[PDB]
Amino acid sequence: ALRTMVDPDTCTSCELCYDRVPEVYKNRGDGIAEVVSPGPDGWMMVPPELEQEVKEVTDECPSGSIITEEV
Ligand code: SF4
Repeated sequence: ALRTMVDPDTCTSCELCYDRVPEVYKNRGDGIAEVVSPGPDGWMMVPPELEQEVKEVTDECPSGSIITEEV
């Protein structure tokens, strides 16, 4: 399965991730991206139909702020 998070420390608020994949990411309020549904650790499990989309924005994020991994 796939899980993803956003590092707010490095996000440049380019709006790419939560414009492309609103199912996974959202504008936290001030332009910084955040997963729509994080756990205590901050990770969000990605629905299988959204895996390829999540992997794409992970590579496309200009600031390397999106962290994604297989679990
Ligand atoms: S794509 Fe990266 S830099 Fe752009 S809003 Fe999302 S996390 Fe921030």
